[PDB]
Amino acid sequence: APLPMEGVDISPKQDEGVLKVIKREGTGTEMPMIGDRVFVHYTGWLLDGTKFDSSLKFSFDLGKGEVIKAWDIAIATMKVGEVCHITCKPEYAYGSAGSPPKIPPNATLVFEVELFEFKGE
Amino acid sequence: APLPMEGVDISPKQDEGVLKVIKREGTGTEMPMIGDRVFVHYTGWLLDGTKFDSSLKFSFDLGKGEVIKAWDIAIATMKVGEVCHITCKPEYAYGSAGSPPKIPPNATLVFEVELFEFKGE
Repeated sequence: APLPMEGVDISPKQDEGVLKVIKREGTGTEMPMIGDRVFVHYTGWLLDGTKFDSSLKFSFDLGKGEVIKAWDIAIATMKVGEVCHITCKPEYAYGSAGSPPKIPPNATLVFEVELFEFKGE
Repeated sequence: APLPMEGVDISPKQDEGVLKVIKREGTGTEMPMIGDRVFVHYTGWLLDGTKFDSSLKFSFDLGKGEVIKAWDIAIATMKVGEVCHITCKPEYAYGSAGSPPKIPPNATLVFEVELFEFKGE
């Protein structure tokens, strides 16, 4: 959703570990910095379409290693109000331990994240 | 606005806060991941040529906010053996406060970084 959009690889290593497709552009200008408390709503899918979780705010500290790796990397690239879809390889998410019983080991996952707000360190 | 020689904006906000120039291509086949422990050698200079600090190994876990933001951002993109030059905006560095007496308020900093290795974790 929607086809003209191609997953841009945002993994800092550029190993295609995190492909982002902006679903809805933010109309704002502000963006999160490492250390900020961010507020988002999300939904998580297994590649086969199984919805494993959903804030439907969820909040956390950006760039502290507090959330999934794919998350620390993606949210640092969203405008407030932006909705995006990120495709996460196992190692940027749950790895080989998975999350019983909802997420198997070595699961490539897909997240729809909407950035609502953030507040400075 | 940086001249081509200051390097490429690798700041996830694409706001030019972290301009990286690759001075020696890494030969390794692995790159660090968030949470891994990295060992580096660095030297930092204020824009005016002033050397304020130099590790001539420095060690920390990547992506946890244990070092200046520009370092979690830059190092996440390096190969082992790679030597780079980061150019960072106060806000990806020491901001308004600075670090008296050597680093003034709102100082744009330049670092030479060499990644020697990193541990799995």
